[PDB]
Parts: sequence; structure tokens; C-alpha cells
Amino acid sequence: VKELLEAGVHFGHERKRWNPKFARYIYAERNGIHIIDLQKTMEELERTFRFIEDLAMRGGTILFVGTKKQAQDIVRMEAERAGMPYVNQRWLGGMLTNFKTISQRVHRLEELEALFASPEIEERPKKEQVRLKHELERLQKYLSGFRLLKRLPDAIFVVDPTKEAIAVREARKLFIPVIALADTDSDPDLVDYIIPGNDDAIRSIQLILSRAVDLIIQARGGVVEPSPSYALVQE
RNA sequence: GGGGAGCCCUAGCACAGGUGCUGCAUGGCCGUCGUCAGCUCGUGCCGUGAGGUGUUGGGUUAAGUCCCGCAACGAGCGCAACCC
Repeated sequence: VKELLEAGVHFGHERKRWNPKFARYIYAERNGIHIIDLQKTMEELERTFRFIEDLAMRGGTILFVGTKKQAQDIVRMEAERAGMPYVNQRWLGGMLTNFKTISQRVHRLEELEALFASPEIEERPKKEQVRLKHELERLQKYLSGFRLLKRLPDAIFVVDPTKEAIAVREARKLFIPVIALADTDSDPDLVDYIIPGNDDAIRSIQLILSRAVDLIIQARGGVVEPSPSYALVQE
């Protein structure tokens, strides 16, 4: 499944902007791109997906992060299929040191959902209502998937290794094992259980996250059908 | 017949009183900076630390009012706003 479908439509990318460690898990650099050695790909696939199966049988919280449009679409629906919080929006620097900040916004969000369905409609002048609508769409858009993150999330899949090494940075400081994906440019060793690949290829990520959902379901149950991407994959 | 209390007269004994100097000795109180929009703190990062960040970019507003990136998310005097 993996190696076959993988090579068939995806592997490496970027243009000699690479990272050292990358090169060791990689064959070639040829033409202008670094070519994913699918072997050890599948090796750490074994490590990581072992983890996945295990604590999917137990139950935990990991991210679907793609602050970039690409991944974004896919992961969002993946969340609305897997169950955990996701960060498609700009992951903000604060959560993993300022849990209380977010939790303030969050309890307040409970109260916001509350006062939405309330006789406070006609009351409190029109423009004011407009303002409250605006804060609504704020916390709504950003805290799209992530809204049900109660407790601490124990590992954090996520894509592109740079910005999402800012994400890595927070998780990493608060002693949290990183699962995550990377292309050519940035480093994987700040991650314990990495994933090399093409964070510019759409089919790659889709296959990965979709069958990873079906990995939690390989430990959970209910195996249905893959909808995300496909149509949105090449248009 | 006297003394005394309110009370009046002179002299004295305690002292009031003065728009005389000091707004670089003050209060309050204004003049200005200029409706100019700045000035800020709660949780946490960055540097050994002082300290920074917040608030520095792009449109845009009567405004740091706001939108997009954002070690940042909240709040203060403002700014707004209920009175006329």
C-alpha cells in the first residue's frame, strides 16, 4: 500500500534549500530535488503508526495542522472524521505556556454560544450586536477544529517543517513527543518520530492523513470511505 | 449702700491687621503640548542580565479605530459610547 501508492504520485521537493538530516533519509538531489528513500520512510512509518495504533486503542489528542491553504482543506475534514482538534488557521504563539489565555477565550466561548441563543437580540444596540458577531467569527475561524481540546494534547502531527517548527518549538519545550511531516528545507531531529516527504504535494498528504485516520480506526473501528481531496486535488 | 454681667471712655497690657518680597516654596487652579493619539498593565517568551516583544510591515480611519502577517492572547486612560 504505502510504498506503491507513495512513489506513484509523490516523494520529495524544494530546490537545494535542504536540511542535513534530510539528506541521510534521502537518495538524490538530482535535477533540483531530493528524492525520498521510501524504505526508511516505511521504517519510521512502522514506528510512528505503531504509536498511532496503540494510543488510538487507548484514546488521546494530536493535531491536524496545516496553517497553509493546501493541507488546510484536507486536514479540516480529516478532523471532522478523526475527532481531534486541528489548526488550519495561524497557530498562535502562546497555547503551550499560556494554557490559561486560550482557556479564558474558550470558557468565554461557551458563554458566547450561550448568549447567541438568548433574548439579548433586540436588546443591546445593533452595532454592538455587529461587534459580538465579529468576535464570533474570530474565535470561530481560528478555533475551528481546536475547540474541544480539553486537557493536554500529547503529540502533534502537522505539516511543513519551518513555520510548523514554530509549532514544533512550543510542543518541544513543554516536553511533548513530536509526530509531524517535513519537506527538504528544515530539520527533523527536533522531532522524535518524523515523517519525510513533499509538503507541496496534495495527494501525498491526503493519502497519509486519510489512512492515518483509518489507522485510528484500525485501532478503533467503523471503516467507512475516503472523501477528502480527490476532486479538490488538481483543479 | 455696693459689686457684677451685656455695655461705653481713656491710658496701658496680649495682639490684630497690610493688595509688601517669594507661583523655582505650594494647594487648588488654569496656559500649552493637541481629539494630538498615544500611554499602558494581566499570562508567557527572547537575552546572563538591564531590557525587548506586545504597539515594528501592508491598506485605512476623526484615533494604536480597524483589517492581513504576529511570542503572542487579555485590559487600562483614552477612542468610542448612554445626558443635552
